[PDB]
Amino acid sequence: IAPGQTGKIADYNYKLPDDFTGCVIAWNSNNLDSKVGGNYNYLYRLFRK
Amino acid sequence: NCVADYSVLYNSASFSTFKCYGVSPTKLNDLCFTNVYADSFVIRGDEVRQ
Repeated sequence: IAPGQTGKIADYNYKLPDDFTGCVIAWNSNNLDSKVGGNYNYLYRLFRK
Repeated sequence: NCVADYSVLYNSASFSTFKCYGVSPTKLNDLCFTNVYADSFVIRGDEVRQ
């Protein structure tokens, strides 16, 4: 997740402008979003034409 | 002396890293080379940076 960067998310799910003038803020969520046995409610897209 | 399909290797979701210098990882199908060499070896994870 950065301007000028590529990958399966950068190209398929979240592309940034190459002149982006902002901030990337992050924190872990192992005690909030994760669930026992796998929390299957977060979807991604690995293929696109 | 062959046809190199580099879209299959790039799109496959199995590689830990795919970082290209000199060339862009996406604009690789429209370029051609006199030869390409593949240097293959095993390292420790922490040695990737070197």
